[PDB]
Amino acid sequence: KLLITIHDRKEFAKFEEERARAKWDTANNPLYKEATSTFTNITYRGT
Repeated sequence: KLLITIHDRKEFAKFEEERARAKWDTANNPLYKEATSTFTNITYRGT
C-alpha cells in the first residue's frame, strides 16, 4: 500500500514514519524525504 499511501503520507504516514521509517529512511525515500522534492528547485541532485 506504500505507493498508494504516498498521497496521504504527508498527513498520516508522516506520523508513523518516525517509528517505521526511522531505520529505513533510505529505503523508502530517495534523497532525503518526501518534502525534499517540493523544496528542491536549485539543487536536488545532492544537497
